[PDB]
Amino acid sequence: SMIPDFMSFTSHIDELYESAKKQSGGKVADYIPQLAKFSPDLWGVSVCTVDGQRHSTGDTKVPFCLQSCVKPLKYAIAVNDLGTEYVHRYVGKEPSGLKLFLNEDDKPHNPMVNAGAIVVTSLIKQGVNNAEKFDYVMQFLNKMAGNEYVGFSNATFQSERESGDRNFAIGYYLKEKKCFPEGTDMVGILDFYFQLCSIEVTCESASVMAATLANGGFCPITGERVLSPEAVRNTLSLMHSCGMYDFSGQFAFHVGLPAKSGVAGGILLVVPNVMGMMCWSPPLDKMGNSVKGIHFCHDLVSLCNFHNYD
Amino acid sequence: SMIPDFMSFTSHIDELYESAKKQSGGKVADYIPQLAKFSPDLWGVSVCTVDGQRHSTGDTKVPFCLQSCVKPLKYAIAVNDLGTEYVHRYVGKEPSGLKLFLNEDDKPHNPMVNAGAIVVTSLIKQGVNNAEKFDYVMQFLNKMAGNEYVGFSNATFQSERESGDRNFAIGYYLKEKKCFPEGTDMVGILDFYFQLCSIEVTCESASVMAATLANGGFCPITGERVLSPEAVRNTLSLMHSCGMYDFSGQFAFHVGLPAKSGVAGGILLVVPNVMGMMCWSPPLDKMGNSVKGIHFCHDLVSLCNFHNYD
Amino acid sequence: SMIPDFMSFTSHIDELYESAKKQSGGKVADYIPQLAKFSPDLWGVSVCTVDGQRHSTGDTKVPFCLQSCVKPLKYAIAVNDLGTEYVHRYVGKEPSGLKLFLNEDDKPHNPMVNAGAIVVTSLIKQGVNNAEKFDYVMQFLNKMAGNEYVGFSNATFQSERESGDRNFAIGYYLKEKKCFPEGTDMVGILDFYFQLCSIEVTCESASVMAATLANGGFCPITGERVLSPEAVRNTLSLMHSCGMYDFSGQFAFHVGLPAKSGVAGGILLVVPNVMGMMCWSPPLDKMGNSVKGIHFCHDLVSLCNFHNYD
Amino acid sequence: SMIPDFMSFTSHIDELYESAKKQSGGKVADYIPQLAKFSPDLWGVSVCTVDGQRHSTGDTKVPFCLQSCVKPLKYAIAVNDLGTEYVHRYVGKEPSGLKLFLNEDDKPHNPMVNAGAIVVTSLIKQGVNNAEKFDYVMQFLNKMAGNEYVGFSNATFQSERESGDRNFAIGYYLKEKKCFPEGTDMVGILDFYFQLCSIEVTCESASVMAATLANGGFCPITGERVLSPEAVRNTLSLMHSCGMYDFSGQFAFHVGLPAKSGVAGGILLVVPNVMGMMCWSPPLDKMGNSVKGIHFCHDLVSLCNFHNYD
Ligand SMILES: NC(=O)CC[C@H](N)C(=O)O
Ligand SMILES: NC(=O)CC[C@H](N)C(=O)O
Ligand SMILES: NC(=O)CC[C@H](N)C(=O)O
Ligand SMILES: NC(=O)CC[C@H](N)C(=O)O
Repeated sequence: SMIPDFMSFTSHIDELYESAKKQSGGKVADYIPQLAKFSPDLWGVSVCTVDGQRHSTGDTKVPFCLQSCVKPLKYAIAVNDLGTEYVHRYVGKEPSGLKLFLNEDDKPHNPMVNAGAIVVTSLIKQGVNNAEKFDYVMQFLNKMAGNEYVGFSNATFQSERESGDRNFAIGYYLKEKKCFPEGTDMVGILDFYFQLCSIEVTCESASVMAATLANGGFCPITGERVLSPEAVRNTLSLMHSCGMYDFSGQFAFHVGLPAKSGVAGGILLVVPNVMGMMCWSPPLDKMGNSVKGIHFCHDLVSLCNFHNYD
Repeated sequence: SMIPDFMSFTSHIDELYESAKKQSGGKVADYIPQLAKFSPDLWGVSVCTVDGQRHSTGDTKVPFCLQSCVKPLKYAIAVNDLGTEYVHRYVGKEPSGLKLFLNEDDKPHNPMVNAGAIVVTSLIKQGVNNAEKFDYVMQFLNKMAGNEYVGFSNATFQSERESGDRNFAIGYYLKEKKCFPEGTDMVGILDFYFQLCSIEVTCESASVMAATLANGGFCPITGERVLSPEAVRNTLSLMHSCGMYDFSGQFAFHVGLPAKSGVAGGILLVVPNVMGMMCWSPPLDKMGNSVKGIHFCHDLVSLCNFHNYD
Repeated sequence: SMIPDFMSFTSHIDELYESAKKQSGGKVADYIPQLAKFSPDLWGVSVCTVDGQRHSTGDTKVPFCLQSCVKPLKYAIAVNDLGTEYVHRYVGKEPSGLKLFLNEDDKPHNPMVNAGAIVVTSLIKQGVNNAEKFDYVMQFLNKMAGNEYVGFSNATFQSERESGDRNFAIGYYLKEKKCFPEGTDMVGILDFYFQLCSIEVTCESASVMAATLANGGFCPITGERVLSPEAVRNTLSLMHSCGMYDFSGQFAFHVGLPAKSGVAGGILLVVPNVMGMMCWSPPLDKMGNSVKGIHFCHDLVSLCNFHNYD
Repeated sequence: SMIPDFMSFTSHIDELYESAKKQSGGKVADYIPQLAKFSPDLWGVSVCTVDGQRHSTGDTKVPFCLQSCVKPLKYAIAVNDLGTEYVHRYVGKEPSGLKLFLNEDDKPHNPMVNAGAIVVTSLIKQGVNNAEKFDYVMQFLNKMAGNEYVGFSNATFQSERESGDRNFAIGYYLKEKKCFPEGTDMVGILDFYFQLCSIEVTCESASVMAATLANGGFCPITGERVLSPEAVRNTLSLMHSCGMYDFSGQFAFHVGLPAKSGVAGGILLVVPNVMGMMCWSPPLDKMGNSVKGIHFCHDLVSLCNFHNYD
């Protein structure tokens, strides 16, 4: 709908891509070597419509870690297998202000912040071991990606775990406040958490995952039903209000599209009933969002009138 | 679009209306006599589609004060006459946490909280006197309402002003933090603010105002352009995230529609490109939102799949 | 006690005075002209022992406004005429963190912050008019000063009132939270508050007031009982923990003496059962405390072992 | 000084002891079995003057864990071996408001809160192993106690460590914020921390430790110099403002004596240049302070005029 000529739309994406390219500011994350390795010049943009029409430009086949971009995905999985009610007995449904803490009900504010993602992680495939849990999610991500590139970075995982003092603090804190389900191995969940953060994708395979969320839960390149409508709706609501760290407020105001950024430089973008996208460029701004990515998103909406309330 | 039979849709509204009616909980605001006067049993619901199709049920012709429901409206007017950039040099674009204060830039968090509404009020028709300012806005509201009922409550105004110690505190505070434009008569602005809060409407005339916002700024019963597209988009974004007091987060999550509640018991609802609505029922919940109104909104979305991300 | 030779003690004060003099940093308050007028070079130090032995050095006879230095004094008066229990039904007994707000009981944190001082001001000589109230306190201050210099600055008063937007905000806020006694004219109390802030003294007359607090409530140069033992004890406790704005914590730690600073550059110091002091020097530091004054206080304690726990 | 007849003073202590006894309210800590074991009726009070005069009443020989009562003690040790400047490059010097966090300089607010105690613990006898560290402190406590009862509770230690999720969260958090000295084994420090909390004493041996702090750092029953004057002064200042959890403000106001309470029900009290005391009674109030202990302290000051500013 509302394209209506993909061919010409593609020309405008390449133009926006070229415009963003000139934006060289930002700093590449360096709290671990696996992130510092990256070149500030890498810049890719992949699109995947609700039909299955594709289009890439730039470094769209270089693997990078999802990092926080995986948060909305595992949240979607949890809702899908447990439903809205159960999942939210453990995590909130809205944004907070700026810090490590819980809301008035002693629950993480939402699934998009670390504390929430950690709790969400303790809800998935409970009972089985980490290997089975990890495998189960990889299964899911493959279906969301229509079987395209979905790898894993052991180096990232090892570095994330060995330097995640803050996530461990959050871990013990949540355990103290009784935020996990009965009989949870907190340290085991953090391990699972670090692993999920280390899953690798490319702009191309990620854009398909986004397209699945944009297509009411159906993978546009296989037609298969991956996530329940409830799961997709919840995920998009939270991506709309809590997906860009502290820039979420302004992003929702000026762009108005469900999105989720990651420290690796990615930005999982969704245009409901239209397309899925993945912008990637290592240099991040003060807010922690890909500089070229944010610039691109602004241009995209101020060109194709995609804003939620346009 | 997506109705497609108004006749049958109307039958479902009356059913939802009847269901909400059974909800008798809540307390009628009583900080001033003009609000305490109201009967907890008053309950009206008016709809006005993007075409101009109407439908009411219940006490839809009993005048009541807009109160906070006027906030998105005057914000729309300001953006319309001054543009996004200017207006936001004075007020934020996002929700806050729970208190009287400003954000990191010493500006009210958004136009939907008192401090913000007060600042927005100081931007409209600057220079002229209060009588001209008030008249100017009444002009605007008449156009938004397609000339339907738009009155004024002097009793409310007098009570609001004589008992608004908190708004006066906010007033002096904003003056101290230099939040108003050069040469602003703060006390005069609060007066204007109290007056705007006292403007009266009925569910029927209000639903038309909502319909105008739902119709990209065009009044659906006169076809006239009232607000600029920019103004409408900004207003809806802020209504989506900051329109239900502290219930905004959950409302956005479970209902996902731009809305604004008032202490008088009203709820200005908007379904983009579809219809405008006004629910009214004096009994409010702990959050300050009309009990019958909130119940109705939940049912409406969980029936007609109107949620922003359905 | 523990002097034991005033003559030699005096020599060390002059030496400390000379050392502080070299400290030229700081900025003179300038939010109103009456404060900006002052020369950064003014520097006086007056002592008044528990006996009545005096000693001055520097600009000890130039009148300056008490400003916040009057807070502990009016608090003392209130306790004296109403007792600990009554006064504290309206104001707290301890320091807070960094902002305009009340504690868990909706009361100002303590008498040393503006909100608290304003509430304390509404408790004194209730019923009578401002002229009688003002006169009553002047009476008290004369007795505390042993009839030495106690004037008034109308220019300061007029400027304080015409530019005190923040105090007015606090005023309306306290009125809203019902922090004043039944039937209080809030605006009248702020007026009284501004007047009290405008009372003038000299280092010499102020040091006698301090000496009275140091002498269990007896003016050391007239022997008269001015304040009740209860009043003096409460005042000193609060001066020890809340008398130096945000520097109170560190002052209590490194100096350990009851004290109260003012924006005029004064520092009302008290050495229990030994002496009273008044340091004055317009240039203030980031914390709002007289630079030469703070330097002097540190030296005084690190020389005569006057620290509360030495 | 100011007794002047110990014999008669003792009679008044026994009377205060008897009065407190009637206070049966409170709840015995039960987060671990070692604390829940205790009888709510246990109640002892031991005094040890600056001379060496002793006096006990009640259950003064039943061993109990210092718990937080050890905080001022290890702080004293650190200052003693490292001096004020070094120790405070890691921890603050003042009270905070109500939560897990650091001050504007990313340091624990003070040595009396957990985060601070943990950091202080990482400063003592750096380099050596835990066994040597633990032994070193036991040495110190023996000297402070004049060789009286100083034991250890392995059961408490084991329970403290196996259930201290919050302290572990604080641990990882401090490590993340770089609050420990270079090359610190955080987990090893928490272990040391739990051990220190498990050291046992009796009211009698503890009162001697308090007496040492009251005697400028000299153990009143051996005459030996245990702590440096600097160490003692710093410790008392912090005990005066941060020793009673959230009741510190009011304690400082109404009692005005350096003190430190513990979850075991103890209250290490100090009357500078007069005596040391240890009150013990398992039942704690909402604030976490021994009910009989707080009652006793109030009576003691309102009888013997011991308040800092009496
Ligand atoms: N994308 C992110 O911000 C995640 C960063 C890091 N892996 C964490 O979990 O804290
Ligand atoms: N609807 C509202 O909550 C407004 C209440 C009141 N008139 C105010 O401005 O504070
Ligand atoms: N000494 C002071 O800080 C007082 C300043 C000013 N008169 C006020 O009351 O706010
Ligand atoms: N006395 C106390 O409050 C200490 C309790 C516990 N051992 C802790 O360190 O948290």
